[PDB]
Amino acid sequence: KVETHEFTAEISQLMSLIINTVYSNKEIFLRELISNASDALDKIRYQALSDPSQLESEPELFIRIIPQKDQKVLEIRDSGIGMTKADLVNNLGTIAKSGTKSFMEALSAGADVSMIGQFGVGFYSLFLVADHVQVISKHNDDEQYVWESNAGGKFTVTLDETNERLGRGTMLRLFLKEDQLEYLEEKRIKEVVKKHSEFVAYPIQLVVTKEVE
Ligand SMILES: Oc1ccc(Sc2ccc(O)cc2)cc1
Repeated sequence: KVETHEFTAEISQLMSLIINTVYSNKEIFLRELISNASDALDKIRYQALSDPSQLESEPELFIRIIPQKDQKVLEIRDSGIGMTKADLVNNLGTIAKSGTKSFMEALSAGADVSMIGQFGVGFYSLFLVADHVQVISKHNDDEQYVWESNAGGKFTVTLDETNERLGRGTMLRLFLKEDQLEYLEEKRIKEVVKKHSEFVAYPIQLVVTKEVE
């Protein structure tokens, strides 16, 4: 059951700008998504300080990076607070109208794209390396949903009947551009994490698939 929605115009504008930019330091996308994951984990930790049972849906707090070489997909999963269906529509398709406009104005003045996080819209940096994204999310007391975008003007939200259960949290599935496949490689991912994400309160786990010989 696929619900189609339209992006706020200025979010559409910024996705188009990012997906087309030729910026040469695209690895900063991973810092931004890890920072979003850490923020989500902060929120469930805050709730769990009052009510520890909120952790029981997924007791381990983590950020996990899962390259899917066969699919040309990079997944970034967290066990943070997650997003409801209404959140997905609101958080990703509408709110952040302010940050997107201020950031585009800053770009026109000469700002570096790596400053995107300071306007609160670092999520959209994923379009530096991906042309399509699914956001799978599960909030306590709500169902698991999938939000899907191709940087155009429409997104969809669907009850998730096809992905692994998250327990609680969010998984971004980045469909990488054909010239950005370096970010499926263990060595490259490690380099970028160590360079830009040294001060993160949660374990950053990398899933590596190796042949037994
Ligand atoms: O204040 C909040 C509330 C929910 C989240 S969920 C999430 C969203 C995007 C993302 O790239 C990773 C996780 C994050 C911060």
